[PDB]
Amino acid sequence: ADPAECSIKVMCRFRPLNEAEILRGDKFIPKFKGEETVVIGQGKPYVFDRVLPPNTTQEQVYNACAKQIVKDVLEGYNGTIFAYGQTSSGKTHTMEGKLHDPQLMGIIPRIAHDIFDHIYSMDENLEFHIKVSYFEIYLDKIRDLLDVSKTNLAVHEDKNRVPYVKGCTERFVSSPEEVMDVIDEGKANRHVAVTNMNEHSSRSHSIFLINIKQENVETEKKLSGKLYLVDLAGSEKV
Amino acid sequence: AKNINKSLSALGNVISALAEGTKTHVPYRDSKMTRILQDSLDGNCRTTIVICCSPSVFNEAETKSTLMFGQRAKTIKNTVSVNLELTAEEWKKKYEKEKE
Ligand SMILES: Nc1ncnc2c1ncn2[C@@H]1O[C@H](COP(=O)(O)OP(=O)(O)O)[C@@H](O)[C@H]1O
Repeated sequence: ADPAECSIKVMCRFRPLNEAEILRGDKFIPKFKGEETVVIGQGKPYVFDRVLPPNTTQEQVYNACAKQIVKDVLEGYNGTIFAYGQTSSGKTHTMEGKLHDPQLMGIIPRIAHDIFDHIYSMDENLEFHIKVSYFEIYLDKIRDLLDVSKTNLAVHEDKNRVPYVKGCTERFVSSPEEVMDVIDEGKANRHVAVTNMNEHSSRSHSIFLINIKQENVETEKKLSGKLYLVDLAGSEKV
Repeated sequence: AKNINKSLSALGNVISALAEGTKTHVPYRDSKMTRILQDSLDGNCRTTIVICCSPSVFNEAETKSTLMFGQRAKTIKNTVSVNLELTAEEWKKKYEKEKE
């Protein structure tokens, strides 16, 4: 069958001014036009797949940026969502938010719930196997957040010649709560041997990987899709 | 000057090269992070980037660098297919059917 072409989607989220910006009286610079454009002063317009103003709720972010990825992964595509932007621009708010709060939780916890809501309604002939892994990269070294004794995991290539982290803990999960248990576990473990979490989290990448495998027991076909959910280190210059 | 994170200059170099159309010596190997993202940026993957920005005038130069990263990234295309696996017996049946 022939493959399809698809562009990398780009959504831009402007968070509200922060406590220091408001107390310093900072002006709000962006100007919005329609659902996709933003202009900074007299500069040329920037057009994205979506521009999300400060008044966007976490659930509106999720619908605009991640809801489709979950459907795509459940059809057997590989899918990746990464957040990018300078330290304090809102990356962790976006990918995690307040993890267990229904209104403030971010993208990762909402995907943890939505993957199960879709699976419960799928075809009765399918058998599912979902394994998650949680790791970080700091000074070009990979530490397993589910086993912090492993602080230099290597990258190898899988059977489709695709790079993957070798030797990383993998946990099979069968509910949104089991996914959130892994995240809670890795969040706590990450403080181990870190002497400043504010600085560390700003200079490190956090990667949550959800590997979704499906088998049609009648047709004998299998689909699989790896969904990478990445919270990059800050992109600011020295 | 340079990005605080060398994996972030590596990532800006990878997006720039891909946005240019160069894809020869695109520097994925400059960092583990860009190695892990190689398939999301030039492989068999449907990728979405959420660029996060402060709306303060104080952050304007960093904001513009983030918007430029997004504008370049959005032009990148990938060729994608679902990851389907067939047993050898079903695969041979489709082949024979496709061959007749
Ligand atoms: N969309 C938002 N709504 C409310 N507060 C936000 C939002 N985005 C960011 N913040 C605030 O900014 C602070 C830093 O945001 P964060 O997500 O941690 O930035 P980054 O991960 O990019 O360093 C968060 O503690 C919070 O106070």
